[PDB]
Amino acid sequence: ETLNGGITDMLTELANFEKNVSQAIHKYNAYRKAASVIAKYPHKIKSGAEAKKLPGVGTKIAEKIDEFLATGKLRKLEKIRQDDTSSSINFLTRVSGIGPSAARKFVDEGIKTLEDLRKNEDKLNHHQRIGLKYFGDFEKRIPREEMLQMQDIVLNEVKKVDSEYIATVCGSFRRGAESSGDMDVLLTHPSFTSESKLLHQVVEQLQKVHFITDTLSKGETKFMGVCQLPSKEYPHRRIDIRLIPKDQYYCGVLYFTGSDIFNKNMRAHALEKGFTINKYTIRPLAGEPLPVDSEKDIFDYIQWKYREPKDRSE
DNA sequence: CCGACGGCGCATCAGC
DNA sequence: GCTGATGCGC
DNA sequence: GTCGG
Ligand code: NA
Ligand code: NA
Repeated sequence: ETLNGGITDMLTELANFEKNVSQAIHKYNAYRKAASVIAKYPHKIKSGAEAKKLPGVGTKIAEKIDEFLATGKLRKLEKIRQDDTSSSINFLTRVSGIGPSAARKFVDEGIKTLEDLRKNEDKLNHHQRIGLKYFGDFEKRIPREEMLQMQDIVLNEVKKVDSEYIATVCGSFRRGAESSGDMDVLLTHPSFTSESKLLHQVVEQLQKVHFITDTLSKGETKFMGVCQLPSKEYPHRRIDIRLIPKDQYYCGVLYFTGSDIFNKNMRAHALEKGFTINKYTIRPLAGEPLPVDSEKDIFDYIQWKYREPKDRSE
């Protein structure tokens, strides 16, 4: 972090302002991509020209790096931080359910703080009210030990509903991360295929044992909500539950396990072998989806040795 | 030069 | 009432 | 904002 952390922080902050204030999602991801490539660069950057050599770093970011290296700051960033309107809009987006559009509209009518939000509940939708309620909790990390306890409850209640369900907790947790941002559960059932109330019954049971406390959104295939471990008080946590057809399950498991870089790498290697891999299916290049009965079958199609989630960092 | 860049489920808005 | 668009999160 | 057709 001592290497280029000042630079990566700069780029991340620039990314947020492009997304939240300028509403320029592609510049946001552009800055994120540059922040990422620099964070992995194993040398202390001495000039913008040096950084320019990295994929994702272009002329403008090189110039910004040069300014930061010679001054220790960015004039535009300094001004942006001081701007009451831009900083308020940017801050409100930290509330789950409040995006750039809602944030801008709130600030336009003088609603700029959590306090302003708290006294204007009528102007918030259901999601936003929940995001406001658990503002602090949602920004907390989840230690692996708690994630394990959360997994214990999910797997137990799911099997209690129907022992033929298959549930897999994915995300960085499955790769063995020491902490998580949330819990992502992938769910399937032999009766659910692409050719032919499964989710509801699982959510219902998890609510019954007081694990799930709130609901952000819920349909026939995707639940997004809030959960909390029983106290022997634990912070409330974000949990998503996805119902996926059996024939698409393991492609989904692979995708949502990650990492993002590993997925990009696995898709690239797949393309050179004559296959295309998305989150749903794998198809020869696109023809019809190939039968997939496990994660390993995906690796075998692309002539890869089966990679354990632990080693899917890159 | 200039278009692509994560794609889609759900909630809610815009409009008929 | 509906269909389609938009916002949002991931 | 950067990349590449
Ligand atoms: Na570059
Ligand atoms: Na938000």
